Amino acid sequence: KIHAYTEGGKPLRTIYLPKLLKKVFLDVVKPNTKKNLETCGILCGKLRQNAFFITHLVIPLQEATSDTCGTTDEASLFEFQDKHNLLTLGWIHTHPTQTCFMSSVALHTHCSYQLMLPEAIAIVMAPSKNTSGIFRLLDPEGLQTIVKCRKPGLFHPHEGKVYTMVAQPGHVREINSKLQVVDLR
Ligand SMILES: [Zn+2]
Repeated sequence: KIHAYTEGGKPLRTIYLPKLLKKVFLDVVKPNTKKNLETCGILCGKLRQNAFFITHLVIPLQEATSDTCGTTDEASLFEFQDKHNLLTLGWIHTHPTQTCFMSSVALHTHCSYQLMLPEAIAIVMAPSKNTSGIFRLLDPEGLQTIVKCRKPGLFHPHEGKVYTMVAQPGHVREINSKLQVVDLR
């Protein structure tokens, strides 16, 4: 039915995302959005038959401003995932006031995830704008740009096109399946 490919011609296995996830993530983190604070989550799941299914939304121990968010204890994130045999399939964070786009920070974070898993996706929610997006870096050219990048500075620019929206429903298909939310905060 569906074969998705990167810019470099490598095949991408399908990721099945619960349609409820986006909505549910906004629900659980709504208090921070109120206080104009970003929140991040991890999309976790399993590989069955050359396709990935997102089964858990994990909210890690974190810190945030209206501009940023970041994990503060990846050790217990690891232990949880290791204990329950859960793959890191991507991640999600909010833009309480902003438009829907991948920031410099997000691109640097996601680059590493996508190198470790070419299908890895970054979801960004913009509640205030009532828009959301599912993104990934161009592969190989965007990954290359961010890998070589050594600019200090949280909101610095990059030159050239670096990321793109994931094509749905080819790479990511939103379905009608279960979801556990694990809040580690
Ligand atoms: Zn950079």
